[PDB]
Amino acid sequence: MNAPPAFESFLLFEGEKKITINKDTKVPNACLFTINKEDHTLGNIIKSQLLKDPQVLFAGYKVPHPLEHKIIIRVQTTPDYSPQEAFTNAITDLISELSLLEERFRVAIKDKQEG
Amino acid sequence: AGILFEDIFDVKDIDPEGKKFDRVSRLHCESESFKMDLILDVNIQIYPVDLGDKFRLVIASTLYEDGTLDDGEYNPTDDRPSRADQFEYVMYGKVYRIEGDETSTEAATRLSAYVSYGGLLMRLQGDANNLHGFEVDSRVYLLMKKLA
Amino acid sequence: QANQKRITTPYMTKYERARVLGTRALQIAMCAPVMVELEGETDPLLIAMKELKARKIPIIIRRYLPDGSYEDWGVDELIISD
Amino acid sequence: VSLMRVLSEKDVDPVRTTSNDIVEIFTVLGIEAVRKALERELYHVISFDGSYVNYRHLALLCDTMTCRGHLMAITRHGVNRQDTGPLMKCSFEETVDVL
Amino acid sequence: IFHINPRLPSDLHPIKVVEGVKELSKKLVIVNGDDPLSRQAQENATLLFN
Amino acid sequence: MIIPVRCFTCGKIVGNKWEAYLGLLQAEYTEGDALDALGLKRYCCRRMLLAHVDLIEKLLNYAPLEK
Amino acid sequence: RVRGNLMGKRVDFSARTVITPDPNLSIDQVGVPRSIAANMTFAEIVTPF
Amino acid sequence: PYANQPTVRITELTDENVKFIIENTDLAVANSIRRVFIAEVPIIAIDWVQIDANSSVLHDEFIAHRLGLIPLTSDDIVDKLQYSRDCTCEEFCPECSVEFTLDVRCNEDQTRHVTSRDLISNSPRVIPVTEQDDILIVKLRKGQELRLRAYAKKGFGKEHAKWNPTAGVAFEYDPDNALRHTVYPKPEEWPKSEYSELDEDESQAPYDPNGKPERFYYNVESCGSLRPETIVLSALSGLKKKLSDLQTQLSHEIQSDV
Amino acid sequence: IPQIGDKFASRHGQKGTCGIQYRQEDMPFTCEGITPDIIINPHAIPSRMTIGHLIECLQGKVSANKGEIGDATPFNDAVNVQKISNLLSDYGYHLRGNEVLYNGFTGRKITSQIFIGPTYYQRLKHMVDDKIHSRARGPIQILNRQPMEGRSRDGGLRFGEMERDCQIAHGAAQFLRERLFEASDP
Amino acid sequence: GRICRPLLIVEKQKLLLKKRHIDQLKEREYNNYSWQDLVASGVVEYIDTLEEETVMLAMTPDDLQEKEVAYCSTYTHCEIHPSMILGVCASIIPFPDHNQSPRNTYQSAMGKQAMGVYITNFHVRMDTLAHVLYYPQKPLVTTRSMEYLRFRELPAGINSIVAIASYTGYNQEDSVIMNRSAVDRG
Amino acid sequence: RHMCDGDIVIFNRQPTLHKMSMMGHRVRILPWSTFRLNLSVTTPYNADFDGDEMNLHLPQSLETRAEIQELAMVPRMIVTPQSNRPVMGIVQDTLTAVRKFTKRDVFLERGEVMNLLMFLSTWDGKVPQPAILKPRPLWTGKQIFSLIIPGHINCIRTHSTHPDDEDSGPYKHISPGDTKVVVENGELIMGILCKKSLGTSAGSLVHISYLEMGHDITRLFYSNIQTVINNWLLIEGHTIGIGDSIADSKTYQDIQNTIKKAKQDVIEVIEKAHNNELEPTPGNTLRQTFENQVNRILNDARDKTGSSAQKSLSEYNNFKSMVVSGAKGSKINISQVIAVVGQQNVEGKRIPFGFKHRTLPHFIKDDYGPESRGFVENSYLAGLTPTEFFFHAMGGREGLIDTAVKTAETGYIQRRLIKSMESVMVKYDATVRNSINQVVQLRYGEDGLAGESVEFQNLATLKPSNKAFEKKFRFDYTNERALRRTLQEDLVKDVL
RNA sequence: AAAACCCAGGGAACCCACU
Ligand SMILES: [Mg+2]
Ligand SMILES: [Zn+2]
Ligand SMILES: [Zn+2]
Repeated sequence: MNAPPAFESFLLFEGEKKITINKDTKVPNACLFTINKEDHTLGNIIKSQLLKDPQVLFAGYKVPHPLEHKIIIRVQTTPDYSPQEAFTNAITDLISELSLLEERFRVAIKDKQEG
Repeated sequence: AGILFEDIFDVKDIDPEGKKFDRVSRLHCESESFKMDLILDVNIQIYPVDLGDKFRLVIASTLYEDGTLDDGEYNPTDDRPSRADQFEYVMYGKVYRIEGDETSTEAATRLSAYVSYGGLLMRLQGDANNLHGFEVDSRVYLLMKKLA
Repeated sequence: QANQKRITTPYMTKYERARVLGTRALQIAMCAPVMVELEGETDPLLIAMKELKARKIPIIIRRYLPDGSYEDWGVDELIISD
Repeated sequence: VSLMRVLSEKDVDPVRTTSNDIVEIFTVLGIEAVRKALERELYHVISFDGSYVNYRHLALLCDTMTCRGHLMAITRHGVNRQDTGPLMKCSFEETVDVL
Repeated sequence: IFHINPRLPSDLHPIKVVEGVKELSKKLVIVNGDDPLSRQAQENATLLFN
Repeated sequence: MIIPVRCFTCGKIVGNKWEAYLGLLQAEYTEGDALDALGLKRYCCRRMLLAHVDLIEKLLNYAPLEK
Repeated sequence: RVRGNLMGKRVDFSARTVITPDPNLSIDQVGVPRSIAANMTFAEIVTPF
Repeated sequence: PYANQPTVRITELTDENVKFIIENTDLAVANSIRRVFIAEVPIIAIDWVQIDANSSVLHDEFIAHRLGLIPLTSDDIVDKLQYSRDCTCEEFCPECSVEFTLDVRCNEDQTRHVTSRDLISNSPRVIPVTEQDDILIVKLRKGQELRLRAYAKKGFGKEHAKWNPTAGVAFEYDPDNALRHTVYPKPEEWPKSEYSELDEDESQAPYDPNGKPERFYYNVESCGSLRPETIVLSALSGLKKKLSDLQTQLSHEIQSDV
Repeated sequence: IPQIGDKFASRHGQKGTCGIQYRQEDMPFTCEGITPDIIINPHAIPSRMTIGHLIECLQGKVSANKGEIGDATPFNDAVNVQKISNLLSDYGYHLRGNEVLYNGFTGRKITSQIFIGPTYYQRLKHMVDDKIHSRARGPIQILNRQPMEGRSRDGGLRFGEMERDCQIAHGAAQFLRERLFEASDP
Repeated sequence: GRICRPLLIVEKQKLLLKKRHIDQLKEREYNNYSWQDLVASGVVEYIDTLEEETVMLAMTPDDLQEKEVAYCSTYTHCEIHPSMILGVCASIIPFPDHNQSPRNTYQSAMGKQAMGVYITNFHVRMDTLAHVLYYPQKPLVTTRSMEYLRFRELPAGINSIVAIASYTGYNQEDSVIMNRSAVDRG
Repeated sequence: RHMCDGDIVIFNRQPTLHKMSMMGHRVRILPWSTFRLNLSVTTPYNADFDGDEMNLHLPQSLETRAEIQELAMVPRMIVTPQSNRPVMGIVQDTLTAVRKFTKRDVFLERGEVMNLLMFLSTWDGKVPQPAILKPRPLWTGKQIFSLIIPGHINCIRTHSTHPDDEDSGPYKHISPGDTKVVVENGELIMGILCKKSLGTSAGSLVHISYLEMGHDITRLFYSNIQTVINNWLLIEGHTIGIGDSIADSKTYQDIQNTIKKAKQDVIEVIEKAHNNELEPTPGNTLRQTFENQVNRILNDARDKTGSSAQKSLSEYNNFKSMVVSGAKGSKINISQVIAVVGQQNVEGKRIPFGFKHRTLPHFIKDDYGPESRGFVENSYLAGLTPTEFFFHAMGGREGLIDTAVKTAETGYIQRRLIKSMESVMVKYDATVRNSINQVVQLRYGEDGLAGESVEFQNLATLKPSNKAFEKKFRFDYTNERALRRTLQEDLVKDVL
């Protein structure tokens, strides 16, 4: 009856921005990254990578409600370093790491299949 | 430079009346020369302390040797030279009670300072000449370091 | 009774404030002129609360004494509870 | 239960000797003593299990039962005997007989 | 709020305490009026609190 | 009624194991031996056959209404 | 009539369903279903705002 | 900051499951890989069922549910198929769907088992997985029959559990809890893990404060819809694609802000 | 399909509606791939004293690992908790059925050891779609111009006498008038 | 209208249920040795409430017929099995003695409300409010009494892997968190 | 128009007993077909989600919408008028988790703190300095809760397991067990938060937060506690199991020894009564005296066994974790689960002789022993014998009968009370008059003070000695040095 | 025949559930 369909966990609608950047005003060099139609399966990794930057002072993520598919990543970096460039560096680092893991897994499969 | 107290203590008893918490235990320690008692809660897991150990304890208002009097925010990127590098165990907490053996007529001789480090308490019972730098509801550090 | 014999409590108690807010938001929603400079709002209840903090509600409240008499307190004359 | 006869006995404190019955006190100690006695008794049953209720509510119930001179029992026999209004008395359990 | 540090001697005149309390008791009004009947009611209303 | 297709917890394909499970049971095997002979290590997958009731055969005794 | 109709009576604009706990919303917030919200109406006055 | 270099060491590779170790990576990365195994790996599953006729004792929606949960061999077609909602076709086509047809009538006194073998596809590659016996869909008494045409479409685990290729994904790090993330009240009672390396005298490894989660152990057991290694490959590819799309959206948002 | 609000109950008086439904990846999991189907409140045990529920869970683990349908006759004296624990220990599990559960979101293993195992849950008739109903100026009774009774006839809720008393206590006279006159039978 | 129950008959300090009775009763449908044959054998008899006031009735033979510090040593009847004091709905409770009696009463009340295959020929019956389940299962943890209630042939409920864990906060007040994938699997 | 987010509704549960049984809430739209409400609202409603269904009313007019928003919002009735204490409190799962969270030995790595701070709505964005800087940056759980506590409030409470002799000797300000709750300047100094700190008890932390701060601030305080503690509970985790119900073999031997000693004690009392060697207590018959002795021995056995059982919890048993936090259960609950159920009672006494001088046909006639009369020596873990199981059913049936009959008789009561006083109000002259303007009280509650903004206080003038009263209050101005220490010298000479 | 079905005009008794 009120059961929502299956596809809103990942599908966006017209007028729905996938990512929304809101600059925080409480502390300098802080922004809120609102990711729509997503869950922990990206936010946890983004938080973990942003913890590896030694110039990031705050980086966390939360879901406002498990029934609403959206997450907010709050990123606070040191002054002279934008949080947005921290985010885009973390994304590139994850892409590089996953790609590297990919060819290494290919090599492992090849090593296993012919001994 | 910003140091409120400094003395060498010696561990005499570790949580003698029982072991209440697995990760933190209290140490009943006596001063080497100043003849004062100190009871300190310490994280055993990250800094194990055995009975009979001897350590230096330097209560300081700030880590920065210039006495810049930082507000107390977490700044891991500050590269200014702090005094924490000379030590190996920094506990940061607030002093909340300074009671002492005082009379309505004369001054107090034996003072007792109570400081809580988040949840870790420390009572320093000493003489008024050594605890004079402590102020109620003031901002301090711990800075201990064991030595042979 | 004149202002010399004005014996009720000077504080606007919670029932009076609750009814004043409702009856003022109802007026504002029905295209009544706004007493205070709004910074842009659509909900008339928020406008009424803003007027309450500004103490500019054009309402005089009639407090009925139990004997039959009544006092007339101005909203700006009443001390707001909050 | 018998006051006004036990209190007459020798070696018996006539000041602190209380009672459990409410009607008996009203015959002996009047109406205002009942308002105190009912307060203490009602407080006793409420606070017996360790629960707490503010004294404002205790005072009002004890006073509304004694604001008529006699014991106003909370039934149709006591509520519907005071001049409150036909609608008030018919709003209670007995409706047609009042109207 | 005011960072007393009660080890140091205080700096308020005790006569201010007595006068402040008496003035405060006048400001706490349950029953208005000035006739002695209202004065007794006001005294009895805040007898325990005063 | 009928055997579930997948483990509720796992999703392990169990619907094809029921006939072999019965064949092993009538083959004088203990049901515990039958379960790990069929290759069910997780007990959540084992309960799908250990606690299943095959009511479909009771449902098949009645003649079909529509023919 | 007095009790069953005058004192306590059936009222429009009311909903009744089972409650489920939820810790992700404030104490003054209640999570109502869409269908109840799509059947329960509030009379809003037309203003230029 | 930068990303560390992870490494893979495969302990075993079987047609059912794959067991391997990922070292020198964060805990969140490993957990995300597990979650993508469970959900984000796309496969082919039956989603559109048209019951032309039915006379079985099981009702129609029951048959459709049982058909949807049947695994399908999609080792290479799922990478070619477009999503049904994303295809520009006339609401169905072989480029975003796979046709299945079932037509079975029981014309004998024996109970005829409508198994997964009765599902006839038009694409020879996309077939039911079932050495092992076939998947029993429904039994039929004499005179009963069921005819249906089923379309299978690409989907992943978030959409529904019938698009879940993994039977079971075992995940554990630090089998001797040197990090002491969990605290055994009495560690003597606890049996050791498969990857534990302590002598039977010792219960748990000594605590180290400077340690971090690493050397993650995987055991990905496939349900048969995909090979256990292509599950991992497609999972990594999909996670990388999601990150790439997120970066593209981030770049659009940044250039809009500037 | 079971949705949230559907009333589920064990065989021990441990009833309860479905609070929420997470997917498999969000549900916690053991060292193996086993994720729980139902996650119940630990607080329902200590006051209700459904120790039989815990014993049923342990016996279910033992039965599923052993491969036999366990016996749970009340007065047996041949099957106690100690024997069940000893039997479970033989299958590579903890003595008392606790197991190291890993978090489904962060992946960090839970500090506590979650008691897990198979029980027998039963679904009750009291589902939420049969009980949910709302109304706005629906059908009106003919004897008096008041709303109907029961959701089958699109009836409205009754603002009974205690509700009127509570709204008097709140002092919300205007709301009480609205409910009893404007929203019921003007 | 009198209410009676069958009970074992105890001689001097011995049961009249000898081993030969069990041997003849195991081979039913062959010897045609039924319960009525045992009743006519003078081994068991029906005792009503009136006669219970004048009978010394033992729990079990293994305890109250062996010489000890004598309690009575004058038993007349012996209970066949203590578990038979329960009703039809209370007999499906695993380990009912380990629970609290209000919980057992609540389970017996809810046991009548659990949905499942209520009858085998439900497809013919035009019953109103018919609730049946897709995949009912026999309980892994069962009692010996279920073999006679035929609960293992028409069960109501599914064995489920439950975990008793405080969690995100939806299993808070007698509520349960379910698995979306499991539900999607029926 | 269809209701949207932010709309005001009235949300009540039958039976509506008190005025917190009917609250005003703000509408939030969520997909599924149930009323999702918050947790702390359960206690005023007494709705335990066990199939409970709720009623929701919508104020149609705009004027009545403001009437509810200014009167019936849940922040405005956190404190009850009936007992001047909060009614919202903290639900069990948050309470147990926060009790474990606020322990002294709780430490959090940067990431977990960095995650938890995101759920604080009232966070200014400044990460507090860790309690442990070296070797590793490590925050104490009390620091995180200090961020939760709003403004600057000061309270002193005692933990549930605070020893009564601790405040007597030393360590009264440095508690070895961390069992002294001290909140200072809006910061949690030290102590473990049980139900006596965050519950509905008067003078608790939430009650003081309501009074010192406003009411919206306390609303954020409740929401912040629930969100962050549940999120930390994911990392921590809380469960319950059979390992939480099994004591070591030494305790079981102690339990059996106590029962055997008590059982033999009753038997030797019984043989004293049979030989007329028992003497009757002055005030009752020899039967009632005999029943008193049997009840005393069994009650002592239940207490001693319960006390001995509750001394072997190993501080990790979840039963103790729930009872100590006071969230759910009691010391009796642990004792009956582990050690002994105890004596079963019907109508306040032992099991009556339903048959001819025997409770069951299984006991010999005139058997006044523990087992024969309803005492259960087994625990819920060991299981009850069939004679004990039936006797346990005896007690439970009495409980349900009480529950089923109490509703009708009690329910008639409040209707009489309300209808008797449905028109008693406070007029604008601060007097209390009924519908017919008859004054009931000259001032409400004889003082004119509402029942919400009052607190329990201690009168220092009462109960000193005469010399103690003079020593503590006279302000002796004759002493020089005392004046020098207390006042500044200009003020000292002014007084002198 | 605005066939604006702008969408019931039945009541009573009993039983069964849930709080
Ligand atoms: Mg309920
Ligand atoms: Zn499985
Ligand atoms: Zn297409």
